[PDB]
Amino acid sequence: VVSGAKGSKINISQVIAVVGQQNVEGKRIPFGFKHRTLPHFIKDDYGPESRGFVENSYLAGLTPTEFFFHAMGGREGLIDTAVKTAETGYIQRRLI
Amino acid sequence: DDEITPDLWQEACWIVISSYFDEKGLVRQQLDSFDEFIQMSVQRIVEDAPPIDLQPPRYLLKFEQIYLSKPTHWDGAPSPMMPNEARLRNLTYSAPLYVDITKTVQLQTQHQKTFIGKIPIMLRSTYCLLNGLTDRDLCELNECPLDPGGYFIINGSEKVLIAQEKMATNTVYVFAKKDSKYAYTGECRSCLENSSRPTSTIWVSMLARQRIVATLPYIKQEVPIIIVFRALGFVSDRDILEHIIYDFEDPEMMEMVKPSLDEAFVIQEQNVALNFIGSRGAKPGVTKEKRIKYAKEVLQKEMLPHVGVSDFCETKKAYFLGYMVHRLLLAALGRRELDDRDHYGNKRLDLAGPLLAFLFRGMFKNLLKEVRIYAQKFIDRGKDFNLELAIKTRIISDGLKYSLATGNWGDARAGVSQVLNRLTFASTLSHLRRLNSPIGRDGKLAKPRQLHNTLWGMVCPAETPEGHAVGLVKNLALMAYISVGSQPSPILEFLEEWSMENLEEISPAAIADATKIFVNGCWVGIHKDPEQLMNTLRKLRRQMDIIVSEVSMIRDIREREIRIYTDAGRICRPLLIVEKQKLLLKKRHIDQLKEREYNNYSWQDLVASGVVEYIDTLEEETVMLAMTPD
Amino acid sequence: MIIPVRCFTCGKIVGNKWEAYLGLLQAEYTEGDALDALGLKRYCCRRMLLAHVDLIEKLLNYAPLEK
DNA sequence: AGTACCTAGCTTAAGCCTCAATAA
RNA sequence: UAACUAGGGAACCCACU
DNA sequence: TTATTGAGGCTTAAGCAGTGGGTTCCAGGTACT
Ligand SMILES: [Zn+2]
Repeated sequence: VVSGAKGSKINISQVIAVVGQQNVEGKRIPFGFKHRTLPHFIKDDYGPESRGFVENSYLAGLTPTEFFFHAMGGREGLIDTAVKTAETGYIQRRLI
Repeated sequence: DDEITPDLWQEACWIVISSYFDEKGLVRQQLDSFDEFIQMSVQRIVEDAPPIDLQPPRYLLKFEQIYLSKPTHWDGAPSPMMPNEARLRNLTYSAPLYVDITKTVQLQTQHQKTFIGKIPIMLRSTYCLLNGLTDRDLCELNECPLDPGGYFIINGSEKVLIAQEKMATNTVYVFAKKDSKYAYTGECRSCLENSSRPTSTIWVSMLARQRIVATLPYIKQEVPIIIVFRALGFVSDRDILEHIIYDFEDPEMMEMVKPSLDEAFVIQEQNVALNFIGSRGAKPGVTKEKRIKYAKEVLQKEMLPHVGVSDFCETKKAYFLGYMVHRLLLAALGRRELDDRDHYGNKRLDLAGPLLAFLFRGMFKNLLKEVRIYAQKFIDRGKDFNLELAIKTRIISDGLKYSLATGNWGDARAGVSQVLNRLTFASTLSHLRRLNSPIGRDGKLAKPRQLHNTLWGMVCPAETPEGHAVGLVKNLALMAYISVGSQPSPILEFLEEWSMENLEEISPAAIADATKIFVNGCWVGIHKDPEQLMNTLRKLRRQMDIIVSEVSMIRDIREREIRIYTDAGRICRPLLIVEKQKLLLKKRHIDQLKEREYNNYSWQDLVASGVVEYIDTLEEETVMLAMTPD
Repeated sequence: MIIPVRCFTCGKIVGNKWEAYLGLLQAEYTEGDALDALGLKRYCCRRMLLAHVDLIEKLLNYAPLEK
């Protein structure tokens, strides 16, 4: 990290201390079920672990709810990458 | 004392999972769907086709019984064809389809077991030649015992039907259209199952400004809902509003139904409403009675076929239309949340069975059409015609083979059938457990590509392509099962036996306090004690009674509804049953499952004990679920 | 499909030890004790036997095309 | 028989419709 | 008494950066 | 008073990053001898 070759301080913090809050479209994990993020929670649960705060590190290991919410965040990243390339190509061609 | 202690829990749960995979395997969805198709859907399509008639001497032909042989190859004597021989010789692994036709003119004759076409057989299904063979017998046929089957051999090429994901039928959904002329729109893709006409979608929308309007099938221009209600035979306002609003002590719904009644002030007679809704049809009527008869036919057939397609069912159809308007009003009032399109309880998976049944419906309609053509050509000369000459097995065999080979579905959509990936065994299993969303891949809408919450335990959250099909091509989770479909009839006789009053036998004043009951999306009546009814339905499902294990029974509690789902395409997974903070699974079940090959205790015995049950996505809404017994 | 003649990492002969490993396993040895009895001390040689899958016995279930 | 041959969603420019000053 | 080339299209699917 | 010529609201094309590999398909239908 301090050579600048690879990684960041955020990566070290995620590996060692805590992964953090998983987000979908800038908000926390939505109530995809009826007022629940998952059927393992009570209804109208607005706490950290219910709405996508991964309290474990990557070394400690994600709990299954945290695993699913992290999968949601990674899926959002992959979607953004694909639509980003597909949209920027046409802008490049029009500009040239 | 019989509880699994936490130090034994890992061993116990993995014995349960091992029993599940020993009983089931990994391709039950393909094999079960194709087996259901061959066993029931082919006969249902053949019998459901109308008795063809030509006229003068007038005769008619009827198809009564479907016979399927084992996969066979022929010029010479017919011989059984092993799938490896079909792989090597670039043949199609198919079985002959035989029907018996009656010809009544009157003189009645029996053309027993005439050949009408060849149906490709999915490997390791109940009608494949490898069904029930041992590992040694599979190796004698140069077949891999570890091969799961679940695919077709078409011209020597292994073809896998990718499961197609679609919006669930017969269910009312209310969405919001952004910056459209309609603020809130209702929607019901109505389809009478086991007949499966091209499905009819009705929209009950409300204009933005607040009049409620109905978009009808085979009518071009939008139709006010009160005109539709008066066209059903309810020329009043107490009748229509009793069908729509079940509670007269709520005046806000009365305010929101003010403008529809005000705009429908012109028409107060039934036949005037029929003329109004028939003047705007796809085929305009020449005269008034033609318009009235056309609109009557539209209301009887095209409008809500799943609640009823025959005559004398206008009261049930009016109740369901009023339910649609009531859902629209509750959405506008805000008392009901807007429906989620990406919720997997609102979606069905078209497996090999339903897709081949759609193909078989189209091709049997075609085969009947050239039977009409041949009989009409040979009846103009007054001569009798041979049925063997009239039957064209070419079109059905080659159409089914062509759609399984190229993947183009219908005589529409492509990529339904794909060449099975045989690079590694994991790729073979993954391709056999693949789910496809038919949303166009050039769209930038992230919502169908996003990993929704309701994919827990049903669809893998990690396995997806990273290209243009990200989030659209999905993969089935390991113990996730897709419901194969069943008849809703025994649940209906049990319900009418269990103090549930039908819709046609109640006053509309009793709707407000009771719980509406929907069976496969059809409102069948109301029940005044929903909690003991749901307990009884659960007890029947846990005991492997007349309710089969794949039937979904959902009780919405905040708004009084009980929905029972029996149709195919529902994705479900087994869950242990917890009662009074204790697992119903005890140490004796694990002990019996340990000697699984000795006492013949299996996964089915674990289901039949009321220990595990299959919960789909809609029922998972109402489930309070523990991750671990800890 | 069949046991490699040598360990990939170091080159110790392991092709003569698969049948002896199977004989020790059916003699109610643990896998670690069976590896220790065959003289496989380095873990590079140990996972040649520990992780091996004998596909050749499944291949022999099919009759040869000529005989 | 072999075969001749005769026939899902977006944004935006462009084209097309009804209502108001104004002279006849 | 070395006689010297390649071939179409339309759709779909998959993979890759 | 009244046509008359000017300016605000409706449909419909035209677009929509690249590189390989594989698969299927590009025609039956009666006459007639
Ligand atoms: Zn070594």
